[PDB]
Amino acid sequence: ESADLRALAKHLYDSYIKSFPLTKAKARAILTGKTDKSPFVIYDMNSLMMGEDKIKKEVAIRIFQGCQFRSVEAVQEITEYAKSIPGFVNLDLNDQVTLLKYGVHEIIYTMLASLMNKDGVLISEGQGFMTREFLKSLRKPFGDFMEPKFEFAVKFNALELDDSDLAIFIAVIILSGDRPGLLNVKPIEDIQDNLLQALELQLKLNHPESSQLFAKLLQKMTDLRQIVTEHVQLLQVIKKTETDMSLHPLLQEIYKD
Amino acid sequence: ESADLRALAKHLYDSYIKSFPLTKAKARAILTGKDKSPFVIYDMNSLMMGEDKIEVAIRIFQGCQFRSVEAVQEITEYAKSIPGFVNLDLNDQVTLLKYGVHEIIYTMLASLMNKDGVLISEGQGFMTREFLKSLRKPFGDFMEPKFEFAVKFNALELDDSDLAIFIAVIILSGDRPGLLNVKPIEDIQDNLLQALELQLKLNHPESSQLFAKLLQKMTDLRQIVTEHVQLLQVIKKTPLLQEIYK
Ligand SMILES: CC/C=C\C/C=C\C/C=C\C/C=C\C/C=C\CC#CC(=O)CCCC(=O)O
Ligand SMILES: CC/C=C\C/C=C\C/C=C\C/C=C\C/C=C\CC#CC(=O)CCCC(=O)O
Ligand SMILES: CC/C=C\C/C=C\C/C=C\C/C=C\C/C=C\CC#CC(=O)CCCC(=O)O
Repeated sequence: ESADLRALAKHLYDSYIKSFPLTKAKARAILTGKTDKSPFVIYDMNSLMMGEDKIKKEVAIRIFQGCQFRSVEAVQEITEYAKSIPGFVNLDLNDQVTLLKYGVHEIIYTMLASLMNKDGVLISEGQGFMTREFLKSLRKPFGDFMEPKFEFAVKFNALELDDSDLAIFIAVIILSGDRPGLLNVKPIEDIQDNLLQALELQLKLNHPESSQLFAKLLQKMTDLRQIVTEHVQLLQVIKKTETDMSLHPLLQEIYKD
Repeated sequence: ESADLRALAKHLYDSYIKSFPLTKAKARAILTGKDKSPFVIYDMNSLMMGEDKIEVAIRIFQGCQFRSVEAVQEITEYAKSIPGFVNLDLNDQVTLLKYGVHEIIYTMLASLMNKDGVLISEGQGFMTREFLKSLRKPFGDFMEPKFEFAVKFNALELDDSDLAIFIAVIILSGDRPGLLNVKPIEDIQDNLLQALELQLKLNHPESSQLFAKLLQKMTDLRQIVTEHVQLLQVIKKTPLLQEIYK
């Protein structure tokens, strides 16, 4: 029944609004220019030093440390959203942990696209905007932590998904029965099946002119997994080069693999 | 009129049956008898065996924590079936769930308790009151005030039809801190209260002032919750898992 799929799409959207304070709709209105919501822009070291006045160690390290703290808050938001996905909490506790461990970063890069356009990224709940050029201009190896995220984002954003869409897509990501170390693959796959059915109808209803959008979205999961693995490789470099740099426990446990 | 009140009661009963896998009726049958006996946990070896069938004290309290999170999702779903709830301001919904869940967890837990112990694992097991109370401090004191609450609550002899409305009344509390629009909430709760009153008059004609007696139990519930939070602050003085439970 179509109607049970619609109801589940509605529930997931509602949870998504409750779990994530900065939605794509809000991010786009800020980026577009929809007076009231105008961000301060950080394109250089002086603008960055100014940003601390009107927005909420070393500069490159201060920035990277900021991202990692933000990434932790995002993991908490994603974690709260996951608990809302029907069946998730009823799964074996080790599998819940495993789904989260492999899922959360893919979800982070998916939603981070919402806060990006080709020249920059929203920061600090959208009060600030840090330019893409400025992030590139960071001393090695920090120069190119964000670049693969921009490249993914520009392309992902051409799909034109809205938040209702994304709510379902991120649920589909989390409930992937091919995560390494899963004890009970079957219960997970049965939930994903249902979520995939919900996503399929949603995209057909919400984007009736956009052909094979469902398949086009699913193929993007290939791009997400690539971004994760490259980011891990970059993180291994940093720890060795910046022996004075402190990585957040949560994030360390996630990356253990 | 009275028929809108019956419509609402029935709507809530049907949703409560859909949302909660283990009903009071089903739990009473298993506690009195009616088919496999639940596996009983009365001792340490019993527990050890129970895990295979289906610090000990820490592992038991973590288990109640995991179940509590399951119950939050069941309660959340049920709340969405209450007429008016989804039309409320989003922040207010989250606020009503945030403060309402604990009161409901303990209300429904009474359903699974008698004076001698509590059903666990969806009624596949029975953990004895004595075994819970034997647990080293401060764990031994955690379940006991719930049992005390439950013996008195259960004396009202509510069924699932009654409880379904009562639960909704608890969710639509206008006095939760942080609420943005208290009006439509109180307005829904007034209507839920009307349904609860007529439900109790029809379902229990002989039980005088059962409605008032039930509302007085809200004092007992909030005290339990406040007392739980207190013991939880004490427990904090002793990774991805931490996050899930929060
Ligand atoms: C004042 C703003 C606070 C923190 C962000 C500041 C600069 C970061 C610049 C761009 C990033 C945009 C938003 C922040 C959130 C995620 C971006 C990141 C990403 C990753 O590279 C993951 C980093 C987590 C880690 O440190 O491992
Ligand atoms: C102060 C931290 C600096 C920058 C980001 C601050 C807030 C991000 C804005 C809103 C967050 C709330 C809900 C939206 C959820 C996900 C979209 C996102 C995001 C990010 O902020 C990027 C984090 C991604 C990463 O760490 O890679
Ligand atoms: C070990 C995780 C708990 C349960 C397994 C999942 C579903 C079985 C359904 C109910 C079992 C309930 C509790 C078993 C664990 C600890 C006992 C404690 C307490 C409670 O029994 C749960 C109270 C929540 C509620 O039913 O409202």
